[PDB]
Formats: sequence, structure tokens, C-alpha cells
Amino acid sequence: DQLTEEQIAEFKEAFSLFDKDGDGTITTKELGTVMRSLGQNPTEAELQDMINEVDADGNGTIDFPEFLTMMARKMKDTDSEEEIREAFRVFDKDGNGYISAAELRHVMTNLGEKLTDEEVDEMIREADIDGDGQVNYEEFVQMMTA
Amino acid sequence: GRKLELTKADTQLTKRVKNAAANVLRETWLIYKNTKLVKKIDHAKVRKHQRKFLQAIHQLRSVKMEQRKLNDQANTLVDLAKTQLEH
Ligand SMILES: Nc1nc2ccc(OC(F)(F)F)cc2s1
Ligand SMILES: [Ca+2]
Ligand SMILES: [Ca+2]
Repeated sequence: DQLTEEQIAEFKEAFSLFDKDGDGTITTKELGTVMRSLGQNPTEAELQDMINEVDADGNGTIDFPEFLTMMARKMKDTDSEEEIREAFRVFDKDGNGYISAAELRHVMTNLGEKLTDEEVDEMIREADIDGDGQVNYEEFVQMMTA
Repeated sequence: GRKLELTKADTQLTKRVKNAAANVLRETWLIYKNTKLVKKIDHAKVRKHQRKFLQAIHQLRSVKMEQRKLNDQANTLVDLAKTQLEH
């Protein structure tokens, strides 16, 4: 419900991440492109619902003041520790709270966007606190989110 | 900065809610009446109202899941906009 001067300028830059063809408005078509660029697949009705929840004048598009207004309502952030721990748990084959340094390389060099073997070495150096070649991922996530 | 933190968590959907919620009230009443306020339980009647009851309850669950989906799509866009606060 309250925004600073610095935040208004930064949210102007954010508006450009959404206004793809640069005409000062966000359409359902532009919103669909941005959402798909984030690996999401909103339906036509979901895109129209997102436009309609923030479009006050009912012209079917989002302008900068409507965009800024909705940002004010959701400024509150929360820690992501539990969610990140749940992403590590996907790779905990035996559900014992550990992922070996070998399994971490196997996952990080083959799945998603990937890390190089050298980047994996830097991550394991930090993650493997005990130097036992095993990562207690609850502890590692707690360290990163501290 | 924000580091690893993220944003803290329509006439058509409203219409779906009101009709389904009225149907939950209708069917809860009719199952109650046909199981507790009758001298002889008619099982064909109970089966019919149980089918209408489950369909209304599951319609309300479907709307609630759709509202949670819409809310996370909105949180995704707010999270993307908040990346520009990193300066
Ligand atoms: N209830 C809602 N809050 C928001 C906040 C931001 C938003 O992104 C957009 F880019 F459309 F502005 C959509 C919505 S729908
Ligand atoms: Ca535009
Ligand atoms: Ca508008």
C-alpha cells in the first residue's frame, strides 16, 4: 500500500519486461509471451483474468499506474528455505537427508540448465561442510538462506 | 537485497462458486432428510443425492484450485517485476 521514489523508477524498468512491442500497455498476448518465457502455460481465460484483476478502466489492457498499484499490494516477501529444501529432496534417492558429491555432479551436469564440472566443484566445496563427500542439504540450504 | 526471498502468498468463477455452494446446501439437506427424517430410508434417493453432493463439493474444490493457480501466476509476475529492485 506504499511505494518509494526509487521503487517507482525500478518498476518502470520492470514494465518494459512486460510491454514487449513497446506501446505503453500490456495485452493478454504480451502477458502470454512473458509467462511462457518463465516456463508457465496460462490458458487464455487465465491471461484475461490477470488483465481484468488489475485493469480498472476496463479497456482490456494494463497501463503503468494499474501495474504499479498492484505491485504496492504485494511488496511483502517471505523466506524460501522450505521450498529450496524440497527441490534438493527430489534428488535424495534414499530419503536419508543426504546427497553424495557424486550424485550432485550427476544431477547438476545433466539436468536443467546445468553447471560445468568446475562450477559443481565450487558448489560442493561450500556444501560439503564435513569434507565427507556427502551433502546434508537441510544444513546447506539453511546456510545459503541465513 | 532480496537474495532468495519471493512474494508472500472474475464473474465466471464467482458464478461457479454460488451455484455449486447452493448445490452443496441443497444436497446436504436432502441426504440428511432422506437418512434421518424419514420412517423408511429410500436408498435410490440417497444414491441420487450423494452423486449431486459429491459433484457440488468437487466443483467448489475445482474453483479453489483454479484461484490458487491464478494467485501463483500473479505472484510469478510480481516476482519477475521485483528482480528490477536489485541495484
Ligand atoms: N491479482 C493480481 N495481482 C497481480 C499483480 C501483478 C500482475 O502482473 C501484471 F503484469 F499483470 F501486472 C497481475 C496480477 S493479477
Ligand atoms: Ca504493449
Ligand atoms: Ca488500462
